[PDB]
Amino acid sequence: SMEMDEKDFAADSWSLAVDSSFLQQHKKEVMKQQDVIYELIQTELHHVRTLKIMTRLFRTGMLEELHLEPGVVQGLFPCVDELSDIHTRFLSQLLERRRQALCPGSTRNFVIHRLGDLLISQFSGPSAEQMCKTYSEFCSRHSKALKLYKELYARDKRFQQFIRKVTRPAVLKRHGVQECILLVTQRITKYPLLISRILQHSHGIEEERQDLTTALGLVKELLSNVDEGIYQLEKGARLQEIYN
Amino acid sequence: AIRKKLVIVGDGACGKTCLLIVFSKDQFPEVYVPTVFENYVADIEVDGKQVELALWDTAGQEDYDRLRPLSYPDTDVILMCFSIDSPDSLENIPEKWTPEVKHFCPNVPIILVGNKKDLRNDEHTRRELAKMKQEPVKPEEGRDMANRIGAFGYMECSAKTKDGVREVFEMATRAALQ
Ligand SMILES: Fc1ccc(-c2ccn[nH]2)nc1
Ligand SMILES: Fc1ccc(-c2ccn[nH]2)nc1
Ligand SMILES: Fc1ccc(-c2ccn[nH]2)nc1
Repeated sequence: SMEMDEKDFAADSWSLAVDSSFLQQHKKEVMKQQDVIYELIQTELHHVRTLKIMTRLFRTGMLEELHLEPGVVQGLFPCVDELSDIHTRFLSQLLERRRQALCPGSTRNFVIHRLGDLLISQFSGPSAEQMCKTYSEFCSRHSKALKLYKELYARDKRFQQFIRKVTRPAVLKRHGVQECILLVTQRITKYPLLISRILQHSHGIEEERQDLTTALGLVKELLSNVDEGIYQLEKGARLQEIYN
Repeated sequence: AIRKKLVIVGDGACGKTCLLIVFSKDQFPEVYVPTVFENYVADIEVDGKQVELALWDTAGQEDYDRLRPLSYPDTDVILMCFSIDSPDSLENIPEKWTPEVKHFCPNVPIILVGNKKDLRNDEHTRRELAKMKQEPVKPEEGRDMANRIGAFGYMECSAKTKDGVREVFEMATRAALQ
């Protein structure tokens, strides 16, 4: 992540991120709504950061430092470039919505009143088809990636020194290779929980309540399609095992 | 320190997310209780042994039978949760959650945990349950369910007051080490 966004999302809530003199001007219902929107953006910023650790620290580091057999790095980090493009673009839209909502003279005080339309756009049309195809591929390759990692760590000395080196810093404590893979798989099922709680505090404007209800339905349809499109790949699986 | 992995399972609203948040946070969330939990790696010293215990939630995966099992690889200990204010969450333990965990995590210890123990003597809770011919889960009902499902043990806690929370994670660490 970049320092400007890390500082904008350092606080534990929207009510602690804005100035207290700004917080005081709003009704409790607005504060509750903004705290959940802030958590959606903060966790999306962290999710994009997990993808950058996968692409830039692990993937590129293995290609530039190690002599792994061709196709091994792709097996450890399936679809990471596609996932990075999807979520970095979505994060850019969320952060631009917050930025346009800032008060003049402030880099911290804002209220986002119109999130529903952005969520409908993300979870419909070509962007939803791309998310569906990419998570169906990623989640079907998840078990294979973990097994390949475990094999390389146990048998390859240079791979083990590389992993121990790049994951030594305290800021990587929760972000080893296997932890990144499961963080990505679990990201998509967080969205309905966050949207449902934003919707619970968005009844003041009927157009917004309707847009968030449509967005929640689209996210659930996407998750149902991804879940139906998963079949775990296994290295060395035989055709007989697959068709049976 | 040896690395161990913990996964919590149970119905939506069994309080699993709240339990992970309260254990992992340095100070109790007095301003905002998060909707979701990403992950956490706790430094725990139990009975003289130092462990890095990675914590994971299955919240959001309850309706997705092909995504949910991806949370289970290499799990060392399972916390199987139910809420004491929900006798229905306890009924889903033996024939839904238990056969799933036994299939994907064979030989992994399961600790059955009764969450929201503070609601056992809450008047509003007792009134709402009484309308459906029900009452809060009794301690013997939780122990008998844990005995029935072959759980390593039975424990209760309250994320709201923090009572019993540290003990659950220290015992989970001891179970993971066995
Ligand atoms: F966060 C990022 C994003 C892209 C890159 C990058 C792409 C090509 N070279 N370096 N590095 C860090
Ligand atoms: F503390 C809370 C309150 C509500 C929720 C919620 C509602 C719908 N999804 N998640 N989560 C945590
Ligand atoms: F005995 C069981 C119980 C559940 C499952 C299961 C749950 C999700 N996928 N597969 N498999 C075997």
